Amino acid sequence: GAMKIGVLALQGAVREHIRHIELSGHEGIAVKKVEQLEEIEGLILPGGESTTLRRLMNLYGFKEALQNSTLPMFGTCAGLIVLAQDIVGEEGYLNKLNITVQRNSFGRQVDSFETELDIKGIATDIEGVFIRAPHIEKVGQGVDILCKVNEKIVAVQQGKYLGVSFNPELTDDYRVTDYFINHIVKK
Amino acid sequence: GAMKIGVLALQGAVREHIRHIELSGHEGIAVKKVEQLEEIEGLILPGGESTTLRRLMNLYGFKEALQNSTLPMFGTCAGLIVLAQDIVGEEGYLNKLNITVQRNSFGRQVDSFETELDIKGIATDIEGVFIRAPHIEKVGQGVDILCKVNEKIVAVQQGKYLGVSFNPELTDDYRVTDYFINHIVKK
Amino acid sequence: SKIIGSDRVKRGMAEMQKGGVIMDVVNAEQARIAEEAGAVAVMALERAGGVARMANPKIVEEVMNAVSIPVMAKARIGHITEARVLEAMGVDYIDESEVLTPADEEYHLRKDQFTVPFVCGCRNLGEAARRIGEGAAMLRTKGEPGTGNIVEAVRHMRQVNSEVSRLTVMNDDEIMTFAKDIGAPYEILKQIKDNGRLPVVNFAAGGVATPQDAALMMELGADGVFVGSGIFKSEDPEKFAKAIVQATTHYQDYELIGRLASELGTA
Amino acid sequence: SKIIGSDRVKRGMAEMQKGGVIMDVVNAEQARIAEEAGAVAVMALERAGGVARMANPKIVEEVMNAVSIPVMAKARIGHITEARVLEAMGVDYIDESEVLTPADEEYHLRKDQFTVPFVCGCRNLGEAARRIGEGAAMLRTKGEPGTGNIVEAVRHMRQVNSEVSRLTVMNDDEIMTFAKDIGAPYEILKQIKDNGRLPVVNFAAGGVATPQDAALMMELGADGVFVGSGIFKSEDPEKFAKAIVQATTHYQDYELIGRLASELGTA
Amino acid sequence: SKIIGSDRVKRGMAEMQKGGVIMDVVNAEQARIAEEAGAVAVMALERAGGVARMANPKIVEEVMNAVSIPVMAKARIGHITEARVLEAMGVDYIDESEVLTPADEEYHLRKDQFTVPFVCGCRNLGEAARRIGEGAAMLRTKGEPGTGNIVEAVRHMRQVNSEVSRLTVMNDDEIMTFAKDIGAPYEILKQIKDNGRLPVVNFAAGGVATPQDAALMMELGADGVFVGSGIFKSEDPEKFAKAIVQATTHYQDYELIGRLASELGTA
Amino acid sequence: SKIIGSDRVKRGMAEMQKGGVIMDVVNAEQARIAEEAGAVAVMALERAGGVARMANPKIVEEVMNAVSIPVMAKARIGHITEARVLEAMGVDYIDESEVLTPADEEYHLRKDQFTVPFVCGCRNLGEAARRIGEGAAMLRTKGEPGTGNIVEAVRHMRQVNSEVSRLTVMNDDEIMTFAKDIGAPYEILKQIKDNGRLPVVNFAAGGVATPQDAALMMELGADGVFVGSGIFKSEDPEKFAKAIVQATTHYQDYELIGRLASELGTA
Ligand SMILES: NC(=O)CC[C@H](N)C(=O)O
Ligand SMILES: NC(=O)CC[C@H](N)C(=O)O
Repeated sequence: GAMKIGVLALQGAVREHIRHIELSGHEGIAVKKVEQLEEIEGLILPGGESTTLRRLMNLYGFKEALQNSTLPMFGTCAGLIVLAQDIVGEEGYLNKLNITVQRNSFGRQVDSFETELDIKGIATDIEGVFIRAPHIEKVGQGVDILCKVNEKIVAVQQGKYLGVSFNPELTDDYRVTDYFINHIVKK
Repeated sequence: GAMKIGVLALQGAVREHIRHIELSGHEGIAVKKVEQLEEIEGLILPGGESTTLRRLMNLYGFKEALQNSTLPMFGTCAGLIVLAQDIVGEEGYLNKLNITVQRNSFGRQVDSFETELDIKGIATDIEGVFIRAPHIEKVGQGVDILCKVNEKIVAVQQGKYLGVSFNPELTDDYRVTDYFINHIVKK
Repeated sequence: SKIIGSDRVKRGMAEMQKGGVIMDVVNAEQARIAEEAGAVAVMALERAGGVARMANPKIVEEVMNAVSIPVMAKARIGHITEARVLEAMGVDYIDESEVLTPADEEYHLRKDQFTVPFVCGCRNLGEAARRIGEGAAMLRTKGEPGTGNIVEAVRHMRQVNSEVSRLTVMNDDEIMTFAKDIGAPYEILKQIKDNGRLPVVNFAAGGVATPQDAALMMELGADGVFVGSGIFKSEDPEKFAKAIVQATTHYQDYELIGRLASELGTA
Repeated sequence: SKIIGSDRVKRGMAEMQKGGVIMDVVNAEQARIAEEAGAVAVMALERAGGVARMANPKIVEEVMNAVSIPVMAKARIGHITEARVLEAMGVDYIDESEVLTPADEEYHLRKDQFTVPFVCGCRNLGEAARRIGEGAAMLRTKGEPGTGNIVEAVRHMRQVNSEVSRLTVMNDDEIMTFAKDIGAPYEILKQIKDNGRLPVVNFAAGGVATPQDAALMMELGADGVFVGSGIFKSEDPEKFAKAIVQATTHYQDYELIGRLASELGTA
Repeated sequence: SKIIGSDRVKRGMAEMQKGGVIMDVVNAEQARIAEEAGAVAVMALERAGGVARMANPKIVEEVMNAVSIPVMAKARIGHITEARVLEAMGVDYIDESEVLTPADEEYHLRKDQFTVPFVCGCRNLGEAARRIGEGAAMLRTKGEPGTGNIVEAVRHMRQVNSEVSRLTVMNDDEIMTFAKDIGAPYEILKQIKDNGRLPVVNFAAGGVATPQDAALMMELGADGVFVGSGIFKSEDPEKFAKAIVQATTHYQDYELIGRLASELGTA
Repeated sequence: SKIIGSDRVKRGMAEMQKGGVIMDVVNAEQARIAEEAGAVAVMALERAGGVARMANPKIVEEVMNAVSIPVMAKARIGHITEARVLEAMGVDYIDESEVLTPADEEYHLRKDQFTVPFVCGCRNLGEAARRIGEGAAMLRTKGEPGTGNIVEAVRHMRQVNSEVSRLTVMNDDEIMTFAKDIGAPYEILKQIKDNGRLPVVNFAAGGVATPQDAALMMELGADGVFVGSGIFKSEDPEKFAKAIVQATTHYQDYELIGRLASELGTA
């Protein structure tokens, strides 16, 4: 019934993800220590600064604990970067999604935007907010491409792993977290 | 499941009765107009001034509506006076409980008190607060005497009608309202 | 056993009094009208012209023997023996009233020594918390008695309500100096924030003179109305008191209030 | 469907009222004269001597049933239940009037909660913008009621007119601190500059007592005239009200105004 | 379509920035350390001795090309062309900073005309609401920059937090005059009470100099920490910035903060 | 079971500390001298020249591992995370010290949330009662630290002693307003009068610099002596500290104090 879903509370919009978890009818846990990973059935890597998030995960055993964990994951911006196997110009981190992603494909904040997104299998009018968002350059075998914007894909799903370039937590539409919890963690 | 219980919100401790209803797992409705009586499955006549309560009920059709209503009732102090068929020195009002009750049997407020009460069928340590409370002088046929204090009975139950001289709403113990809702209204 | 005098009993006597109006009274025949009009209690009293004292015990007993609703009498500020005499008569409530000429311009009564509950006037959270600390079991607004002007009652009610609402959501680190700023007992402010509401019942008192500004007090957050002698200054005190009761209990039936105001027609 | 209560309806009730004069009224027979004299509406009221309240609903209904033109009644400042009772009676406009003794010396009414439009007094762009923000749907000058001295009406009208004219051509960079200086809602000032005029109708009210200074108000920029009881203090209230209507509608026919003034001859 | 410049995007750029520390930077090699230490953004700047202006676009571009985290630059108060030039360079945030010598001692920038979000300093709910009304998309405490004394940051944070907490539970009737008292736009206060929190992110800025009072800011309610040049005034700026990041993210692991403080050892 | 953190334990840690002197310490070898001189505890610290913070945890651990007597460290006023970090290290006492630059110029620490006892400075019964209400488990005089002038310590000790002696025999009717006059929690004053003494231990602190004015503090009513620079600014700290201990324990053996003063001979 009521499932406990964790949000990596190292840095970023953790309150918004916890609120969206509570909107889906579940309990949210802001995880800051590795031990809390043993108390949740799902993990959301929230939006923030991928550099800061990497630096924080590398210092408390989070990288080794999450590289070896069998927990399903939902990465937004930065979280998608952290989940990718390869990063253009840098190196892959958690190596969970067989994709190659480039950081800051659009302009800087003076070029961030909002739009409507038709995500395959969720909804046809998701309110997507792109804030210096990355884009997925290449996909591997077994990676479903859920949503693209101008031939540049931004939303993918590989089995029990879900990655998006936009940040749905900043909106009042909680359908993405609902889909993640009810069709990935509940499977 | 969740039952709507009404409290006569003409005068008296209505907030406390609504709180105790909410503590029992049900919804409370502060009834001030006769029409609201059609929306509740049970009625609580709260503690207050019996004179003011009579004067308010006589002026909005509440006396005729409640004398003809088939709704179960729970009267505390004043509410017990209003529910009685006979009142020493005065006249009976709603004529719901076949009992004769005397108002202000103890002293004035300089003689009000608290005590422990062993109510037959509820609990053995109810926290009873008597504030210029009446006492039931005589009982009729079919009136169960639930609790007495100093040979003066103060808690009775006749079928779907429950009367008490004390005010349990002023305490944190909500067992009396719970018993009323679960064993009288739910019957 | 018989836990008589517990604070819960003192403040429950007034907590199960809210929703009604207490009108003051001079003689037994006015108390008859007050009772038969729906008043929850009567304020027995005798009378910028001199020094006001306690109402003679004879008149208080005359008012007491005439009604079955609770009767409360007024005592001078800090007057120990006056409140003690009112307690000996069995009076249900003593009003440590600033309307009467005070007896101790510095120190209020030691209300927690008595077994009879007290009601005191307040204009902000500071005075209210101080009265509660001294042992008061009920609060009212100081207002402007004898003027029919609701301005002061509104001001005091809104002030104390806004201050307690601020305190209910105030940081725990900031409460202490807050108690230092408004001159209030600190533990009482902590209890206010813990309970989430004012630990005692606060009524309106002062400029209430029409059904409109009697229902306005309940609309503003007051739990009841203290009405002065203006009731017996109209052409028909019976209908006036009845309309005040109706407007106090149904403070949001505006057509009812309009009809009651149309019925009345005096100053 | 039925978009009832939209701000456009509230302020249109007064926007299609400009060009005429609203004279106050005490009884039905004065309302007859007001209607048959060309008044666009009547101000139903009952009366430095005491505390002024709402006019008894009986007299307001007596004035209401006597005329087909809109009737408006006065409510005390910040008096919630008074304005609510006037709303329940169907009164077309409530004047949150500072002439009556206020009820809340700190906070005005929450006018946007009501479905009946309100009219409030103002002396500068600050008070006007604050009243508009609180939900007022009409504005008038505070003036000096009961004196017949037009000085205060002229002063307030000219002040608010000069301030809104300044704001209509004021730099966008300077508006915010301007709103901070006059104590006004900032979005309302932006809307003022965007629309180019005052977002609501501003009437004259106070010292109007002759046709001359009734036409002077329209010459100064007012949209209408609020006239007090001085009409029924003359030798012929009918001719006086008729002349006031004529001078308000044709405020630049000076020979007509001269003839009307020659006809009249009282204080 | 492509709703670029919408307020939600402006303030989301900072809302998904909370939980981290923004340390200022002078040259590219300091920005490298800031990025590799866990900073969420860098404040590009050049330097009681003269008049401070914008940091030369050359040095801002040098800092920009060295890091992938967002870089923000400082502009003079009310300096239109300075903020416009910083916007043309693609700077992620402009700080309408009171640290630099102002350019308009009366009127702040017209921040809602820009498509780049702004961050402004505040000391109470009044200044914060005024900055939000002018179009600011982020707030920080004014503090006492260049002193290492946390007193002013604590004071401003606690003041604005207590005031917004008061407003979240404040009566709807009293808000307007409240906005008049603190000199704030009224609609912004209504939106504050409706949302229940401050409509934008408020960071700490000023006296932050140790990990202890960096975690204290997060304990007090701040969403992040603005750190000055003191990082590069220690013996090891890398370890200092790393410890500040650690204490900002885990502001309640007190043994961790103790170890980080033991490691550091400078002024 | 294990009733850890009860107020009786907090204040007993200091109640079984009276009769001895706590001298502050910078490094391990000075703590060695302090222990070998008869000190009951040491005050670990690191240092009108800047902003004073917490003493680096490294130096506090260095002092901790060097002695078996309790070691106490200083935290900034209202600094939550500083006191929490000192608590995590196992420090026996935290001094919410006004000597260090404060962190919250308005609100003191929430001392009753901690499980480690606190010591605070006071200058009158008001400040003492406020600190106790906030949860302090020990009191000292503010004095004039770093001056060697005993005037302020004498003044504060005598003031608080005279005020508590007045309260011990003060009328029950007058206590409440008394608490209002000195700005103190009322229940704490009632507890003071009930116990007949100050509910916690009050030490001397500040101008102590010779054995004479160290024994004078015990003669005046102090329970112990906090010594600052009086020992670690002389030519011979060992003999100086030994003489201070002797004069503190035998504060009425005047020939002994004279001999100890003859031995010493510096500023
Ligand atoms: N998540 C964001 O704020 C986007 C920018 C960030 N530097 C990143 O690419 O991870
Ligand atoms: N309910 C009470 O407050 C008790 C006294 C009241 N007059 C009565 O007997 O009804």
